[PDB]
Amino acid sequence: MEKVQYLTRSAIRRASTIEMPQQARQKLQNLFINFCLILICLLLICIIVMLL
Amino acid sequence: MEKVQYLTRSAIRRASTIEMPQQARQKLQNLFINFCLILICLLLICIIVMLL
Amino acid sequence: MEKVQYLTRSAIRRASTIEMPQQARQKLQNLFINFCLILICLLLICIIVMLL
Amino acid sequence: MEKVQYLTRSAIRRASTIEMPQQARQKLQNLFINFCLILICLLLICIIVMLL
Amino acid sequence: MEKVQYLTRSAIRRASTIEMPQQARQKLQNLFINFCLILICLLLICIIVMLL
Repeated sequence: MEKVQYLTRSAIRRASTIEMPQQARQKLQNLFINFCLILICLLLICIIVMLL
Repeated sequence: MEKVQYLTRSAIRRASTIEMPQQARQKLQNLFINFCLILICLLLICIIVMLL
Repeated sequence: MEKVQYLTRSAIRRASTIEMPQQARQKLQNLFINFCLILICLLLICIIVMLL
Repeated sequence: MEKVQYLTRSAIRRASTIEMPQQARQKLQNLFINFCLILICLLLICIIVMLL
Repeated sequence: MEKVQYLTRSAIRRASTIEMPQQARQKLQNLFINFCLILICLLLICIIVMLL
């Protein structure tokens, strides 16, 4: 191998300044974007409800 | 093989906490983003219509 | 081959419920996102113009 | 080769209806998205400044 | 090798007009998008607070 041990070791070395179960990081970025859009939705609606 | 059986098995094991036909997950993330933009569009327009 | 004929056939089979020249689908997703941002721009500006 | 000449030729053939230095296209899509978010930021702020 | 030296050299040559620690560029694009969504959130909320 060597190539894998070098890649995995490179990550663990540069990721020593993080505290997440990995899955959270990936799921967060994607799920967040989607959630954000939905959030902006309900938001604009609220503003309108106030204008009425 | 072995590499495939390991990858596919790894997914089915970590995806046991989900209930979607796969296609929905992928199509949702992409289609949603696009739909969100359109949604924010009509939204800002509505707000303006109220200000008039 | 076999691998290609299987992949291409898998798409044509699952894409039988679509009606686009392919290029439109790809260009739309990307171009749309970009266009959406621009759209939200001019939108917020319009709202402000009304508040003045 | 043959595979490369076919891929590169396929692009130049389908990209004959474009006028950009390539780098602009890529940098634009990414930089634009980022810029758009910033733009929407200052925008919402402006609206608020008017409400005050 | 040759292929690597050509790729890495091609980047350093086209990236001579930049001043970032690399990691910042990648982390910025992703983290920014996410941050932007959150930003637009608190923004719409502020506007509403003013309408009340």
